[PDB]
Amino acid sequence: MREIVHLQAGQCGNQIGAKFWEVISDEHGIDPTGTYHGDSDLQLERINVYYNEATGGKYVPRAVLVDLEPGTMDSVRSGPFGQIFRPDNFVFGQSGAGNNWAKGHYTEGAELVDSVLDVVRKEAESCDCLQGFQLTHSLGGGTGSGMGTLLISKIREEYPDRIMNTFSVVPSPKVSDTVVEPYNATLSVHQLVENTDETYCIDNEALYDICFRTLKLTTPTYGDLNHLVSATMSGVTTCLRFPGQLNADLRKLAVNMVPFPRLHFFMPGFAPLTSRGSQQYRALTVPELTQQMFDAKNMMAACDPRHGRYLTVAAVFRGRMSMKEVDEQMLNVQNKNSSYFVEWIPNNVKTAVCDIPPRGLKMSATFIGNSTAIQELFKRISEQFTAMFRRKAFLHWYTGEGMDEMEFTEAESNMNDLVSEYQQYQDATA
Amino acid sequence: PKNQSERFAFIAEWYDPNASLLRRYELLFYPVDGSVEMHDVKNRRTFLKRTKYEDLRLEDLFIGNKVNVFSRQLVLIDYGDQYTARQLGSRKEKTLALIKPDAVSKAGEIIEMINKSGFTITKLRMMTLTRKEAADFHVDHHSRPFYNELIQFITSGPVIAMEILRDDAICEWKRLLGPANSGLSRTDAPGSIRALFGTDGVRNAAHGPDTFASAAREMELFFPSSGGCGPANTAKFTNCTCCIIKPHAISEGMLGKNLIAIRDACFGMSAIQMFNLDRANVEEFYEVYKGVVSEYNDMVTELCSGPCVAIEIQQSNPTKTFREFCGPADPEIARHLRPETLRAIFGKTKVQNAVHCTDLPEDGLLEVQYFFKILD
Amino acid sequence: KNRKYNPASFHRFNLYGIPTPHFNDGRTMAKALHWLHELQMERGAKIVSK
Amino acid sequence: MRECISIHVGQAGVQIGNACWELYCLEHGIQPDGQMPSDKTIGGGDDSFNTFFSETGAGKHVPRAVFVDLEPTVVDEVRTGTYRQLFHPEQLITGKEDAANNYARGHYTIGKEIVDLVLDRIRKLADLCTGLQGFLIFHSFGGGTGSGFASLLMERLSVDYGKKSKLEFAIYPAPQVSTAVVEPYNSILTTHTTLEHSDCAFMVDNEAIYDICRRNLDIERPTYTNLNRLIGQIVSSITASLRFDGALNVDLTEFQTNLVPYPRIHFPLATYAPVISAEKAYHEQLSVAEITNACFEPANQMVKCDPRHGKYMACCMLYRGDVVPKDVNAAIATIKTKRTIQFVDWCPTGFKVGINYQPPTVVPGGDLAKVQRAVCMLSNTTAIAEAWARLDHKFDLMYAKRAFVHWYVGEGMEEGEFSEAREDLAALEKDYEEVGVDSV
Amino acid sequence: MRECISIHVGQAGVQIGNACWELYCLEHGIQPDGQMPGGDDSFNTFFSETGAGKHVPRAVFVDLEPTVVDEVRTGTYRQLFHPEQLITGKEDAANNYARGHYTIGKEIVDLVLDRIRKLADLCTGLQGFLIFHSFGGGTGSGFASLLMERLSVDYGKKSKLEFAIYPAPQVSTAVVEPYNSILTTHTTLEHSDCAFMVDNEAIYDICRRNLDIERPTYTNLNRLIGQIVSSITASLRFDGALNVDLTEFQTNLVPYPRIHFPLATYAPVISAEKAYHEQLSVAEITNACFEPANQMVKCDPRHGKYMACCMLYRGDVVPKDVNAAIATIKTKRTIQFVDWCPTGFKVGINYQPPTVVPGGDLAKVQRAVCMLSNTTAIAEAWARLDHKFDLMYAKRAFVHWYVGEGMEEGEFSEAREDLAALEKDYEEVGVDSV
Ligand SMILES: Nc1nc2c(ncn2[C@@H]2O[C@H](COP(=O)(O)OP(=O)(O)OP(=O)(O)O)[C@@H](O)[C@H]2O)c(=O)[nH]1
Ligand SMILES: Nc1nc2c(ncn2[C@@H]2O[C@H](COP(=O)(O)OP(=O)(O)OP(=O)(O)O)[C@@H](O)[C@H]2O)c(=O)[nH]1
Ligand SMILES: Nc1nc2c(ncn2[C@@H]2O[C@H](COP(=O)(O)OP(=O)(O)O)[C@@H](O)[C@H]2O)c(=O)[nH]1
Ligand SMILES: [Mg+2]
Ligand SMILES: [Mg+2]
Repeated sequence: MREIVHLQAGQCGNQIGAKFWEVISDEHGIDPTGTYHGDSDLQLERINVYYNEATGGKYVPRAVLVDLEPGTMDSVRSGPFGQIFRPDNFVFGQSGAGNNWAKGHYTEGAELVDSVLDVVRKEAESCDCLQGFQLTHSLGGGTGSGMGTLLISKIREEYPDRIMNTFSVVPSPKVSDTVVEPYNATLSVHQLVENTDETYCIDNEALYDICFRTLKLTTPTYGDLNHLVSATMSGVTTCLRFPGQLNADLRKLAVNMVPFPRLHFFMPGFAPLTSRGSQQYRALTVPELTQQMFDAKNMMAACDPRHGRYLTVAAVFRGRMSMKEVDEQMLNVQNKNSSYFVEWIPNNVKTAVCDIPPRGLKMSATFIGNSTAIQELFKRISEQFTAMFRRKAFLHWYTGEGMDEMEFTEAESNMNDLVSEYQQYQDATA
Repeated sequence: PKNQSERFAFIAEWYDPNASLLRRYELLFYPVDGSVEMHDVKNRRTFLKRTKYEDLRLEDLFIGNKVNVFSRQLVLIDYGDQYTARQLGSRKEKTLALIKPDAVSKAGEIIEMINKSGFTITKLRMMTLTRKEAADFHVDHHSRPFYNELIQFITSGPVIAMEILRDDAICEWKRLLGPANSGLSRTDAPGSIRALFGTDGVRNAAHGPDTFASAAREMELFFPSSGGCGPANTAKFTNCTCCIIKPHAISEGMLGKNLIAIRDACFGMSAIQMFNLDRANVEEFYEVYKGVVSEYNDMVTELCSGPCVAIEIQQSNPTKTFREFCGPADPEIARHLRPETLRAIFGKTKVQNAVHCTDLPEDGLLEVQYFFKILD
Repeated sequence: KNRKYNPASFHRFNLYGIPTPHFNDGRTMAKALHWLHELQMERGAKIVSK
Repeated sequence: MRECISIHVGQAGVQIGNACWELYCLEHGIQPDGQMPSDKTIGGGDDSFNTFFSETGAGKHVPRAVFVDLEPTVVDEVRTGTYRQLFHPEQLITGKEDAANNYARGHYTIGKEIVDLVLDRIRKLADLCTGLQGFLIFHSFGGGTGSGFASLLMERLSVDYGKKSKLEFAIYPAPQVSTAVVEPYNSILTTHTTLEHSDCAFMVDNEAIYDICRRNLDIERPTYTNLNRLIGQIVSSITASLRFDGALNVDLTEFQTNLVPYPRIHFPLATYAPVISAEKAYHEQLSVAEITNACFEPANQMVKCDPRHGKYMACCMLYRGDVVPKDVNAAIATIKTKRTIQFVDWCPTGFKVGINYQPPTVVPGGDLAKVQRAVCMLSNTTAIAEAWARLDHKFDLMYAKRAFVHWYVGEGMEEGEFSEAREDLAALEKDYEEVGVDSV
Repeated sequence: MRECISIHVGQAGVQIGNACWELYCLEHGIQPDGQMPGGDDSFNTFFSETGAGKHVPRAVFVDLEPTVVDEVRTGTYRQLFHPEQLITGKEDAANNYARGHYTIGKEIVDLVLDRIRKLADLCTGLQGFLIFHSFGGGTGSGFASLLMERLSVDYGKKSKLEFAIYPAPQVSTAVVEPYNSILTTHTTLEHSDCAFMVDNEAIYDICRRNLDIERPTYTNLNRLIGQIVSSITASLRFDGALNVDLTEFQTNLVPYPRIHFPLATYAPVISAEKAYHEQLSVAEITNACFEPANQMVKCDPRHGKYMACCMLYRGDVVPKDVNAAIATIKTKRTIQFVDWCPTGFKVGINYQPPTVVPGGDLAKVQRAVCMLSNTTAIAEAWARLDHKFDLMYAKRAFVHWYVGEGMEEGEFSEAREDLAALEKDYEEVGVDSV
């Protein structure tokens, strides 16, 4: 019916994907061993979206972890829920791409793609009807940012009708850890805009601020980013695995999030982020929820929405409420904030409500929106990409791998093509 | 970390029910930070990272223990190396602690005195030894005088049987006993078991093992490693309810204190034995509690997390409702309204109530039977 | 040089730096996402005025 | 699985290998015999030792290092040393007669005798290893063996394994102090070798080490052992990501692609922090921002140069120990918010961050205190041009009189190659000038 | 949080730092090792905690002759301070501002600037640089002058409090000192927010007349200097009813940019024998604050008019008795205020009483007070100094040392003109518009 496979590429995708399979498995009460150890019946009804039944009641994740370096597998195999995975889903090579997009996309990737494609073919056939595909990768690496786009490129040709979604991690100029990071990004975004139904841009730096200010953790680690995205990752799919007062799924959003096929980039949000001190003075209500979604100290992207007008807004709410105010505050936030929403689309907001709360919490919500703020994140990329390219800097590996100079000129044209018509969609009259 | 300092290791065993094969693993512990590791043996991989496991402590590192590591009930079967044997377990030893039938009422005080002296109880059961089993104990006394008197006293009451593990346990457990003649013991020092409650040399409280060779003989007589339990349980399945002293209360050394608070309440203690049941037996017992309470698996986890003691509470006194003596399930509401309940005197977090007791009156015999007929 | 510091305080093997206890995996923010009111009710029931 | 082979050449290479393999055996827990401690043969699921050692039938682990020299003494002291049984007696390769500071001697006459033996031994070690990552070649530009034999060995190694990565650690003649006077000739002549047949070079001068250990370590009278411990610490910081696990694992290919802008520019500068004795770390609290500043102090560089006179093209950070990515981002933001540190117009992002869990160890009887956090810095900057400028000056003042040329000629080397190598080095300098040119 | 760095220069600076830091560790409870056995992080203004819990001060002793700093290295607090806080130069200026400002200082300028850089990087939100020197010593003049010149552009806004020993009008332990004192004044004019000119002679008179000590030493005066700086900084160090930061008293003590020269006073300075039978109260100590025989600068404020007053009580003091005292002080014809300040007073309240070092001179007294008086009665000492400098300079004696060092000769005349203009400005302030 509605089944999702969880592709997993690169070191950034692996840790996020691994910590994700942690998060849901408590929501379904599945042990490290892998048997059913929940309480309620609803906690075990729709595991078939992410889990495949095995003999004796064992449940296995539906995921394929891919990396050019086998060390990240060893980092994944041996964690808390490390061994739950399929012993043959790990497909890996002996040399890494070294953050080099071309080596992952062309040189070394061409040999590992076939072994990955058979495994996903087996898992695609294993379930009767697939709703979509799911894959996490950073845009500043070489394995996930590289071969992963090749994996998406092939798989659309195989399965065109299904949903392809990715949680791409976008590099931030303020804190950057790769000298060739924009080069990999500008080569990757062109792969994305051609082939993806939806995309969420996640920036580490926005999580760095959220950890520092909203939650006020003294020493956050890289588990903070992974856990916060994983909870967001589970929120967008709760209305699938679980019944709600108002139902939705990925395609329900997908039809309603994408006004034109080129615009599929979104900013994620999660409402109940409060520091341990702040818990003492807070009566759990929905008015402060919508307050906590819409203040943009909550965005996980690095683009302020006050600069860019909101096109389409969606907020999926998790927990048992009534809705007369979630329609009122819907209407309330739209009317008085007139200037920040597009005019040719009134009733800019779309909602989903799922009756089942998260573990450890009463109310929860996940916010996704399409806005003109994201155009600031692309035109900043051209600001450093052009700096390296005008001097042909750091070129000799990509040139030495066998491709030409044209591929960079085409990517920037399409990158500039996107923002120019995006700028047009900012400046249009109703 | 730095892969340095104390890094002791044991040999783990896990019964994988799906594969239906016993698998042996490399168990690793780092006492400096309390962290845990585990690696595959045959596949030459790493089973489990260096993550801390506060649920696993240095007190749990010994052979024949059922620890719970990431929901894997692990039995440690062998010292993983030489250097773990030299530091952790060179001189810790296991010795029998029988309590003769005179002092069975004083058990809850003596078990407290056992816990204060650092001993750790591993096997626990009350027994009724036959005459032939009694003669097997006193084989060393067959030539020696008063053989019949020594036999006649010992098979005249429900003998208590314990096994205590500690460093230098054989010497300390004999030292805690004091002189065998109870009259001599009071003159020597009242701070012994045979002096506080003992009356005469024949009716001293305990007659623990003396040497290693003597110890190994008697330990198999009571607690057979072969599984052929010799002395039958003293469990009269009549007008009774069962009480489980939960593992969290065991580790904090309240085992004797809970036993004291039952005996003075004029409740008959017909039967008491320790069972280190696994999760599957926990699910069968708590099968009725599945679904009604919103924390079934948390309630499941605590019983199999450590050692628990099941007690058959005989129904007596003009007021017999042991159900109310335990009191409200949450200790906090117990503390707020009815502090005289055990779940307020020995209260803790909501799950960590002092004991578990039967709720429906009909389920008393069934839960007694499941714990003292099939599991026994 | 031998500065001849206090014998019972200075040495070479003692670690001299600021301990910042930070834990890489999901525990801290897992308990942070665990709202405390659910933690208090899992601890037990609470009581207010008539 | 990652393995990297050490190819130490000359006395510098041999002593560096002594210090480095001592550090590695201490890091992994191997006694001088070459075993596990028997009573605590814990080991387990981690074969982090695999990148430097290899098992045998007897449960013993041999380093993947070849020490090659043309004079017996330097290796004979190892064969009589405490690590005599650590190494295989055929791994230690010696010549009857050395080159004696003569490039033509170590490159055309004496080296060719043992070329085949060295090639066979590296072939055997590569056969033992399964997935090879690279060669670590250690030498100096001064000594005749350490220049000529390294040159020819790498010349044949390139055609043997064109694609395997080749990291080159070498000791530059210092600007003022020197142990040789014929050395600039050899240093000029090996420029072609280190330019055409390498992927990354890590030139170090002794005099900066002198300055640093007398500045911070308070050793008024240090020695080559004190240099070698520091250099081995650099190598350990580079290879610890391969050895153990980390939050942001970075391999040799990763730092390669993030240090080298152009095929002719593969000369980054190494930097370590904190290099401090225990007395000084007592009162200073060390943290990530301040150690990062220590990485960018020009008086803490291994090279006698001022990077403020030039512009950075790339920087690689290797943080190790108890480190947090949040203070990492705070430190990099603080560094970027400065004007003294310049960056070229074509690297507004100019860093490659690696993060590692375990802190470095220290050896007993060393100079470095044990601290919870450390950092290595690899800066590809254009300020290194002046070192080869002074080298060209010095070479030219020799070459106007053809001093010491008769030795090379009698050895049998055609004289024009001196001028040819000068033209190549001059072209390299002009390429660095083009790098420094910014299109504003 | 709040923090001040101490930058003692010269022998006077290093000895003042010795006394002040002894008093600080005894005040907070620091053992000589540096380890702790109102306010919680009250040490955080002067200490940067290690990972072990030890506490390191925030000071850099700077000197151009190691013999002194060397006694500190051989002192008990070798376990307290850190050696690269203790910076020494090979050859001293030898009472030569020329040598201290142009020749020998430039060798160590970069090193000391880097050490202040690292300490200010340890500092998060900085409050103050407190610096100490003398107007007689060559190093304490020249090196301090160039250091302040650099610090002006390296910390534009940061408050840089300046404490200096002035040449006493009668007793002079140097003969070349008026030249250095004339020259140094340009730096304390153009590069300081507040300066604390104090001569030794008045301190000697006060400690003789009140403390009954017939034979004092530099330790005796230095303890009082440490007490003064302790009283100044205790409002920042611990909570008070009315806290007083540095910015407040700078705001409220300097009328014009050219005018930043207050006079310090502290009361009571009394031995225990004299203090048993004396009941002390706020009115008495306030009256003692204004007696001209207890002023630590050899001038009579009755010869001038006050423009500003900074009262700093400490101990068991109450705002109503403060207001009573301020009423009695304002109701007096002898004390004269300028016509353009009818309100001229700052009161700081502080909870804890001043501590007493063992082997000191001051008795443990439940209440004490400090005075920062900005009056026009201070130009007369510079008038004496200019007369001495003129009777020097009419002969061009000792000029040859500075000239052979290599400073231009007309800077002497330029500095004399600057001092003359400063005194004329103070006369303009003293003029009343009635
Ligand atoms: N860092 C460091 N450099 C060394 C050491 N030993 C020698 N060198 C350098 O090596 C250069 C000379 O080469 P050597 O390694 O001594 O000898 P070689 O490489 O065998 O060359 P030949 O002696 O001519 O055979 C000198 O200029 C030194 O700078 C050492 O222990 N540490
Ligand atoms: N009150 C007081 N004054 C001091 C002290 N030490 C030095 N002085 C004064 O400082 C002046 C001379 O300067 P010094 O401190 O001795 O040394 P300097 O300032 O570095 O100048 P040079 O001697 O040239 O190096 C003398 O006139 C003293 O009055 C002290 O401990 N207490
Ligand atoms: N959110 C998140 N990001 C990560 C994690 N680990 C690494 N990253 C990011 O991934 C980037 C490095 O990607 P890389 O490993 O080169 O990607 P690959 O080439 O596909 O393997 C870094 O800039 C990190 O910010 C993680 O656990 N969580
Ligand atoms: Mg040699
Ligand atoms: Mg002096």
